Amino acid sequence: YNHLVIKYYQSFICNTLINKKKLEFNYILSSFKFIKELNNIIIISLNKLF
Amino acid sequence: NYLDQPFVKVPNANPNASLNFEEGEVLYENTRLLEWAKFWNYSVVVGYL
Amino acid sequence: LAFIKEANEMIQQNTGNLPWDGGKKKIFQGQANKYLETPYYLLAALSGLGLLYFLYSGDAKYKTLVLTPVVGIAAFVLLRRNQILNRVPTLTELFLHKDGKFVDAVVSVNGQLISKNDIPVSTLKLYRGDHTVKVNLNDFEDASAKKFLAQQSGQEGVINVHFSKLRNLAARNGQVLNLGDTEVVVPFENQANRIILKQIFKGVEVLPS
Amino acid sequence: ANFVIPYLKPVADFWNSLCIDQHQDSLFQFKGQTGSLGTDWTSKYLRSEQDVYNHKYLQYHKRVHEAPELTDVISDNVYRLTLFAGVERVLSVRQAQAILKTQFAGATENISGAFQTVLNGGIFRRGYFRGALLNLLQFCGAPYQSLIWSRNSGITNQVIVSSIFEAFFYPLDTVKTLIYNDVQGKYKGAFHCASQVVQNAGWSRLYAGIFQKLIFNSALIFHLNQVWDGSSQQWASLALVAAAYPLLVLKTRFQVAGTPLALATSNEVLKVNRKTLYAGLVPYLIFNTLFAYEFAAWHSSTAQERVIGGLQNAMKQFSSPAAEQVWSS
Amino acid sequence: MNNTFKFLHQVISKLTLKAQVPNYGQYSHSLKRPINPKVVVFGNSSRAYELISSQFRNFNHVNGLELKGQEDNIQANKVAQSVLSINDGFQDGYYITDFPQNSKQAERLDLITDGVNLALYIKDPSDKVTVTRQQEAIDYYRKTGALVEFEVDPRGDLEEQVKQLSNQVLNGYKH
Amino acid sequence: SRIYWFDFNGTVNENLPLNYNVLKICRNEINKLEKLNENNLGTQKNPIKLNLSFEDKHYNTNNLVLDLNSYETFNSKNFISSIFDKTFESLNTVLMAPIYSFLEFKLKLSSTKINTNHYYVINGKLYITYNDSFKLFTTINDYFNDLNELSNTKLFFLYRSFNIYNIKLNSLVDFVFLKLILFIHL
Amino acid sequence: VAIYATYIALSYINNIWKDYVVRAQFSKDKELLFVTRVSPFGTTEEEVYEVAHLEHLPPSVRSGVKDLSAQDADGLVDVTCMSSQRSLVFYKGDQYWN
Amino acid sequence: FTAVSWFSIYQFARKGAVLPVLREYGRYFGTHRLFRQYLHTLVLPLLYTEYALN
Amino acid sequence: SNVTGKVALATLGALTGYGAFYHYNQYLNLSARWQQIQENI
Amino acid sequence: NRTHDKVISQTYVPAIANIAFTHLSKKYPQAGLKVDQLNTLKEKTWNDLGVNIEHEKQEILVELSEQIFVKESKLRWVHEQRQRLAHTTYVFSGLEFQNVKVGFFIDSYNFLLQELAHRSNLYQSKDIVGEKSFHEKHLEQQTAPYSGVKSLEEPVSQNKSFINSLMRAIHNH
Amino acid sequence: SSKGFNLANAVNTVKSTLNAPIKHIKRNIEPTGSNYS
Ligand SMILES: CCCCCCCCCCCCCCCCCC(=O)OC[C@H](COP(=O)([O-])OCC(O)COP(=O)([O-])OC[C@@H](COC(=O)CCCCCCCCCCCCCCCCC)OC(=O)CCCCCCCCCCCCCCCCC)OC(=O)CCCCCCCCCCCCCCCCC
Ligand SMILES: CCCCCCCCCCCCCCCCCC(=O)OC[C@H](COP(=O)([O-])OCC(O)COP(=O)([O-])OC[C@@H](COC(=O)CCCCCCCCCCCCCCCCC)OC(=O)CCCCCCCCCCCCCCCCC)OC(=O)CCCCCCCCCCCCCCCCC
Ligand SMILES: CCCCCCCCCCCCCCCCCC(=O)OC[C@H](COP(=O)([O-])OCC(O)COP(=O)([O-])OC[C@@H](COC(=O)CCCCCCCCCCCCCCCCC)OC(=O)CCCCCCCCCCCCCCCCC)OC(=O)CCCCCCCCCCCCCCCCC
Ligand SMILES: CCCCCCCCCCCCCCCCCC(=O)OC[C@H](COP(=O)([O-])OCC(O)COP(=O)([O-])OC[C@@H](COC(=O)CCCCCCCCCCCCCCCCC)OC(=O)CCCCCCCCCCCCCCCCC)OC(=O)CCCCCCCCCCCCCCCCC
Ligand SMILES: CCCCCCCCCCCCCCCCCC(=O)OC[C@H](COP(=O)([O-])OCC(O)COP(=O)([O-])OC[C@@H](COC(=O)CCCCCCCCCCCCCCCCC)OC(=O)CCCCCCCCCCCCCCCCC)OC(=O)CCCCCCCCCCCCCCCCC
Ligand SMILES: CCCCCCCCCCCCCCCCCC(=O)OC[C@H](COP(=O)([O-])OCC(O)COP(=O)([O-])OC[C@@H](COC(=O)CCCCCCCCCCCCCCCCC)OC(=O)CCCCCCCCCCCCCCCCC)OC(=O)CCCCCCCCCCCCCCCCC
Repeated sequence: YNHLVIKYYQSFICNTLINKKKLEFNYILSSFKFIKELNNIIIISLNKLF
Repeated sequence: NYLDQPFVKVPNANPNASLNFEEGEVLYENTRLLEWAKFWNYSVVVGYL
Repeated sequence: LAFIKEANEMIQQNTGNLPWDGGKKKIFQGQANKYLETPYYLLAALSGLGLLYFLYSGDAKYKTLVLTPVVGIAAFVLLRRNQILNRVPTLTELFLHKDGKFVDAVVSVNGQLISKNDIPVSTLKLYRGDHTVKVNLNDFEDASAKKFLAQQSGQEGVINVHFSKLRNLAARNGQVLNLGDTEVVVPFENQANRIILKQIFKGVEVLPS
Repeated sequence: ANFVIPYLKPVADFWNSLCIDQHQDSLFQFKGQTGSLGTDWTSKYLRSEQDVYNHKYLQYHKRVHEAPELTDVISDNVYRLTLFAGVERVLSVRQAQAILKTQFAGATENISGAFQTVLNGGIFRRGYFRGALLNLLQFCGAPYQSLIWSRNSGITNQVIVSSIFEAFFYPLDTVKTLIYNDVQGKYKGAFHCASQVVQNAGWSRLYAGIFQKLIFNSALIFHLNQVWDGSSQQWASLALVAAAYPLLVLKTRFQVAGTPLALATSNEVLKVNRKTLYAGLVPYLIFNTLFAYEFAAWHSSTAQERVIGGLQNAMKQFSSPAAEQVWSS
Repeated sequence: MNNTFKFLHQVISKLTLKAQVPNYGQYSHSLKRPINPKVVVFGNSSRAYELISSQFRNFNHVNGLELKGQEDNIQANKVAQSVLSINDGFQDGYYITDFPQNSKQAERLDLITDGVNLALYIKDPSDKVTVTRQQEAIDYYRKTGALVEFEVDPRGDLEEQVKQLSNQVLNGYKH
Repeated sequence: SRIYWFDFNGTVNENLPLNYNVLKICRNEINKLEKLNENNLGTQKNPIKLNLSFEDKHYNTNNLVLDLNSYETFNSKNFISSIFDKTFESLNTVLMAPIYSFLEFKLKLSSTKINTNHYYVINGKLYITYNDSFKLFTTINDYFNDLNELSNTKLFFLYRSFNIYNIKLNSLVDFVFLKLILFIHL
Repeated sequence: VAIYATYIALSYINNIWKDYVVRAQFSKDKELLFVTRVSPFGTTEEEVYEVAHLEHLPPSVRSGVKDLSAQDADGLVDVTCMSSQRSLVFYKGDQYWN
Repeated sequence: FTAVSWFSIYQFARKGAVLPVLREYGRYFGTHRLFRQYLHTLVLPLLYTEYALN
Repeated sequence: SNVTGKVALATLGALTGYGAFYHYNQYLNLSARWQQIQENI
Repeated sequence: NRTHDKVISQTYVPAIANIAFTHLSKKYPQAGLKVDQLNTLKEKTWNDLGVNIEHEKQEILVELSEQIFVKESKLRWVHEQRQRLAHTTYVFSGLEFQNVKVGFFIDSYNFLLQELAHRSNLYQSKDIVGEKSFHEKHLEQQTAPYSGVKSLEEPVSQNKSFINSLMRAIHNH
Repeated sequence: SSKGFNLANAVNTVKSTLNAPIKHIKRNIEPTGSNYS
């Protein structure tokens, strides 16, 4: 969450500076889906096991 | 048993509360002694080996 | 004599006592921090490929089975951290106009120079402490990302995140300056004219010339 | 036996290979006979005793009558590149010290000062061995391609080929000189230095001093041929290369100029104090005399005759001093 | 911070400091002197003048008494311009006298020149004008920690006083 | 040309040693009083009058336009065509270097150090020629000590001009140790 | 033989180097003296002494005074801790003294 | 021996030290003590070698 | 890193071209030698 | 329970505590943060005092850097303050002091200040001149000039001889 | 082109090297306050 917030803040600053008006979501969510899925499945497996 | 002396108490393991161990100012300093000691010790170890 | 001239120039630059360089006077000189990311990406890719090959073959050791995932995870984390650190807008140079009411800046973003002009001194403000950054979740077009951010923040669609949690990778090597509507990072290791710099950061306008 | 000896055995084997005659050990490792006399241990030792000179002769013949091998050339010049790599860096620093900042960084304008400047960075990439890999690459380049294309050739042809290859590979020499004289770690590597040079100045900036490097290379080749031949005029050729050394000094200064690493520019380098033209001449001559390039492919007929005569003189030792002169053999 | 980790932290810090300042353990003495020494001298006795002359042979004098009357900003700017240059002789050390006269001027000069390398005060009992003129500057330098006091007895030994003053100023030099 | 007397209308404080700029001005005026001839100026009763301002006495010089960390730009001078002149001049210099050394050696034979005079008495104080100005001379040992100090400064200038803010590794070590201690506290 | 020879050599080298003082610092009240000395491998080792205990004693033999290193301007001063029966050796050179 | 003596004499003369052997200046040609010391160092050992061998 | 990429590409191209020239010359020499050997056999 | 280890200098601890307590009281007037209560406040955690030190950590660091003057540092005051600010912010960006005591924060800041001062002094006493190193002695000896032979330089007719001129040029160059 | 080797400096360094251990030898062989009767 902290990494995503920092990336969003940096993208917003850059877009305001360059007058782009579009956020670089491709960079903001670099591996968010992968990390979230890995953590969720790991936690679910641990809960089922123990 | 040997610490339990009959007539005199053995010194306390901890320093007296009166003493303050806050650092003050440096009186003497010869740091190159460390380097000389390292050199001599390593040389003697190598020669002995 | 050549070394004397170079030393005098170095002293002048360090003290930040440069003269008026034409229409504008340079009053700040800073540099950004560069971190290694390609070596870490290569190491992570190598670790992943090696783990896949070991799983496919079956001739690996328990030692390497333990080590390779750890090395890959460390490389991935370092890559992410270095990318975030590199892509930090860092103020590189700042110039003041003759009238003393206008400021121009050049900033570095991952080694890319971006020039901003027409910045009134009245809008400059240096954040002594940790400010608050506002994040609009409605802008996000990913339902999963929006839900995750909302759950983590525990707030409405517009969430305010204190900069204390972000200074670790956002402005750990500098302070935060407000260049009008945008915000930039001012490194501590820089050469600048302190007298003018303090006034402009506080927002006061210096006298002409 | 299962955790130490397996890892320690290779070290002992390498030590024994270095400190023992590999050919003699291989000969002794085979015991017995198949039907031919002379396979006993006594006979093998007698053969192995002369095998040292026989193998030296065979290797020399291979280096002359067969295509040159990079591994063989590097083995011949191992000391100049393996152990004393930093000698080149300190010599370059001494040569270019006239327009460097070293005198303001706890160093003197002498060979000792250059050595201290080089060693203040340690022994590794920022110290004594800084640029050692660049030196190895440069040696594997023009000096080796020239041998390949001029094996068994005269002095003029060798000089022409070496000049052509040095012109072809010159930018590497400039990058190596800049890395050697980079005492503050300004450049992060050869590629970084080349990129900075190209971005600041044009591509021609990498070819500074080529025409003064080529002439000194010709003089050095002449001196190398003279010393290989062993003629008395080797000292005259040594004096000639000593006189041409200021060309090398000017080449180094031109390479090191026009950059933050130097206090002067290209124009100012030419009008430098003339009392420091022969900077490090004696150190350079001593180093070259001690570790002269052993390019056997370029050895002339007289050099080959000298080598073979020395080998034969050493080989003559295998006769009995008190052999009786008998009427019937 | 912690007794058990103090030794390890000290060793690691000593190893790492070499990266910032290579061979610091071998060039520590020389590093005691700054690149552009700027000294502010308080004291107007004859013995004080003799000690100053003996100690600052290779330095350049800056008479700030001539700047009296002008505003603090202008005086500080002029002093900084005077003491932020190196002459052809390669004398990078400057010592100022009769300046600053107040905390405002002292702070202005420090801000302009990134601070004065040394503030040497020679308390001579036979002097009665230094305290009346530059007490505020002395207090400011005492607060900022750049003040070095070297009491001098007029009936003392000149050689010993010079040696002690040289040692004290060498120790008190700041980058 | 040893004894000369200067008078400042209260513009120079003689209670302390004269500044480098003041000595340079005095030398630049003596090198005129000598070469251009003399109206008998420079005696106690007929001294050389000077009114020195703060800028003259303190300010060093001007023309501080040197660009630090810069590379000479090529491809504008047509290096391909102009390298011939540089090569020819280098060859000429190499050829003449032995000749120049021989000429300098001959000059040393025919010249002596005592031939030139470098001592001047100003206001009853002895000074010796220094680069482009004067330097107070009191004792031979003092002069040698001053030369040694100047050499030390020139030699260790770069070492003393180190980067104060290059503390990344130290900060990392301190952070790691304090984080371990924080874990212990938690 | 190998084990005990190595142990004896290292221990006696440490004992020989123990006497010499690397660093000395007073406490805030100047009541204690923290002394850094040489370790077996040449690192720093900390010890504490009392200034009252510290004392410079004359030699037992009165004809051996002339043989003391202190006779030389750049000699060594032997300070004895009367409580711990230890010896502290300091260079006479003023360069090492505050 | 001659090389070592010449090297030592040259170094000590460079540092300003000259051994007080032989007159400072010659009686007839006024040759300097350093030059005469060099000449003696060069010649005397050769004569001693010849005499010893003979 | 455009300048660095261009420099690396130029170095690679120069080395590769020299290698191509050397291999072409060696191929010509070897072909001539092989033809001579075949004729002699 | 008490070892013979020299304790870190406590000279600046009262000033650090005073500055931090003043800044924190500017936001929590009822927190009762006073210098006189340092001995007892250092034993409590920030949660017990209802103070979120994480938000105010940066302001505390800036105020400490701007206010405290350290005379034991080898750097001038401006450079010392800038370096201290950078070092402290870098170190504390990754440290969470909310769940620990105030004494831990104060001691950490004091330790950072003392380590910075020691590094400025090069881990050597500021009041001890010290002995020059081998490199320093060698460089001074080499920089020492050569006196030469004054007899040859003496103005005399005998010195005009060719041999004497050669000796002078060889030994007084 | 600063000068390098000087025999007088070498001799001075040799003398310093030979005189360095004199103080330590004297301290080691000197008497102490103890009188082990
Ligand atoms: C430095 C060596 C330390 C060894 C400690 C030994 C402890 C002995 C305890 C004695 C009490 C009785 C115990 C029961 C009987 C033990 C018999 C015995 O000795 O059997 C050992 C057993 C015998 O092997 P083998 O029968 O010949 O089989 C040959 C196969 O190739 C083997 O391949 P395999 O796939 O069949 O491997 C089976 C694997 C299966 O593992 C197991 O035995 C069961 C699982 C145990 C958990 C850890 C597994 C290893 C994962 C990597 C390390 C993780 C860190 C934590 C380690 C904790 C300690 C094990 O067993 C091991 O090898 C376990 C030890 C491996 C450790 C490797 C890393 C060395 C440093 C370890 C300490 C690091 C600091 C920790 C600080 C505290 C942290 C809390 O394995 C060993 O040989 C172990 C020693 C290997 C030394 C050489 C390693 C390669 C060269 C150096 C590489 C350095 C760079 C890379 C590594 C860097 C550091 C990470
Ligand atoms: C004045 C003199 C003293 C007077 C007083 C004496 C009082 C009586 C003391 C009696 C002490 C025990 C004596 C045992 C004799 C040997 C017995 C035997 O056959 O066991 C080997 C036996 C090997 O037999 P194998 O499996 O048929 O292999 C045949 C191969 O040819 C060979 O195996 P490989 O080729 O597969 O592996 C080669 C090599 C691989 O080598 C390595 O692993 C590399 C190096 C490892 C680290 C060495 C550190 C050395 C620095 C000093 C260490 C101080 C002690 C540390 C204690 C740690 C544990 C608490 O493995 C070894 O040979 C063993 C590793 C060395 C272990 C030494 C450290 C542990 C000592 C544990 C007993 C003492 C307890 C604490 C006492 C108090 C200490 C303050 O070991 C095993 O059972 C398998 C290995 C894993 C368990 C090892 C158990 C301990 C072995 C000790 C070796 C001898 C040294 C003992 C003293 C150490 C210094 C205090
Ligand atoms: C020993 C057993 C094996 C023997 C094998 C036989 C020996 C010969 C083998 C030769 C072949 C080897 C395999 C291929 C290697 C390929 C290397 C390569 O490509 O690198 C390129 C090289 C790499 O780039 P870089 O890394 O950025 O630069 C090098 C650095 O400066 C760094 O250079 P440095 O000098 O500063 O390095 C200092 C040195 C400090 O360390 C030392 O020197 C220690 C020495 C200790 C004493 C020696 C004891 C004996 C050896 C012990 C070895 C133990 C094992 C070592 C294992 C190492 C790890 C593998 O080490 C380092 O710190 C290196 C930095 C690490 C990153 C780069 C190197 C990675 C490691 C590669 C090692 C390979 C070595 C193989 C041969 C064996 C060498 C021993 O780049 C260049 O050369 C660029 C040149 C650009 C020139 C300017 C171009 C301008 C434009 C031209 C235009 C042209 C057209 C014009 C047309 C005009 C009109 C017609
Ligand atoms: C065993 C002890 C030694 C061990 C060493 C370590 C070895 C370790 C292993 C290897 C690795 C290390 C490699 C070396 C590292 C550096 C070593 C070092 O520090 O040395 C530098 C060191 C000096 O460095 P420095 O202190 O920095 O220099 C001071 C200044 O900076 C000035 O320096 P600069 O660079 O600026 O130079 C400017 C130049 C300025 O001067 C000039 O350039 C003058 C120019 C005058 C021009 C006049 C022109 C007149 C007109 C033309 C007339 C002629 C032509 C006419 C033609 C007509 C027809 C065409 O200065 C000089 O000329 C004087 C330089 C020093 C001369 C040293 C002479 C040594 C003699 C030794 C005794 C005699 C030989 C014994 C042989 C037998 C032994 C058993 O050298 C020495 O003091 C001696 C070193 C050892 C000497 C070895 C013997 C020589 C071997 C090669 C030559 C053999 C003779 C060839 C000719 C005769 C054949 C029969
Ligand atoms: C076999 C030949 C071997 C030759 C070896 C090479 C060395 C010797 C020859 C060298 C020649 C070229 C040298 C370079 C020349 C450069 C130009 C220059 O200015 O000259 C440099 C320099 C003179 O320049 P300067 O600046 O005027 O310096 C004047 C200083 O007074 C000079 O002060 P100083 O610092 O030189 O010291 C005084 C001088 C010591 O000089 C003395 O005053 C000692 C006199 C001892 C007299 C002992 C009784 C003699 C009884 C009569 C013997 C008749 C001949 C018997 C022959 C037997 C068969 C061989 O030296 C010493 O005291 C130190 C050395 C210890 C004594 C070892 C002398 C060995 C001589 C071996 C060669 C003898 C050749 C004899 C030829 C025939 C003479 C008739 O020349 C020398 O240093 C060489 C002197 C050679 C001996 C001169 C003897 C003069 C007295 C003769 C008395 C009997 C005849 C009287 C006739 C009266 C009119 C009818
Ligand atoms: C008989 C026939 C002979 C025929 C041949 C003759 C040839 C004659 C040639 C002409 C010689 C002229 C004489 C003067 C020459 C001076 C040298 C010269 O010219 O150079 C200029 C220059 C002068 O220096 P400077 O700083 O400018 O000024 C000097 C000061 O003015 C000086 O002032 P300072 O204060 O600095 O004084 C320095 C020194 C002055 O003293 C000396 O330097 C004189 C030394 C004399 C003896 C030397 C013997 C060894 C000589 C070398 C042997 C090998 C030669 C091989 C030659 C090539 C063969 C092919 O002072 C001392 O004495 C210091 C005290 C310690 C002295 C040594 C103590 C020995 C104790 C032994 C007993 C130990 C205890 C045993 C019992 C206990 C149980 C074991 O010297 C150099 O720069 C020398 C550079 C040498 C570089 C060599 C190569 C280094 C390579 C490093 C590679 C690293 C690789 C690392 C890899 C790591 C991988 C992990």
